[PDB]
Amino acid sequence: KDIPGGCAMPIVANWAYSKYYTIGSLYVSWSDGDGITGVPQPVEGVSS
Amino acid sequence: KDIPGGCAMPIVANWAYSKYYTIGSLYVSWSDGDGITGVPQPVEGVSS
Repeated sequence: KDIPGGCAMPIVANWAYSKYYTIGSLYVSWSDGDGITGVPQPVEGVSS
Repeated sequence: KDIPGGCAMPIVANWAYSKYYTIGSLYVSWSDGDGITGVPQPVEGVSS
């Protein structure tokens, strides 16, 4: 749902790249920090 | 409640500075002007 003072993103659909219809999607707000970090590799565990 | 084209502020709660949970609060929008002015002193009246 909506988050106060936060960015949002839209998902849209195309019919042969001729119709564009958006949908309210992904309200996201964020604080900056060094603790959280996105990792591309899906596997995460006790490994070397 | 929300005000169109206006800033908003969040109130949050902390459990021993370990959990942060915000609440949609104080939608405020404003025009600039010289009439209204915030005064720190609570007492306001006919005084010198």
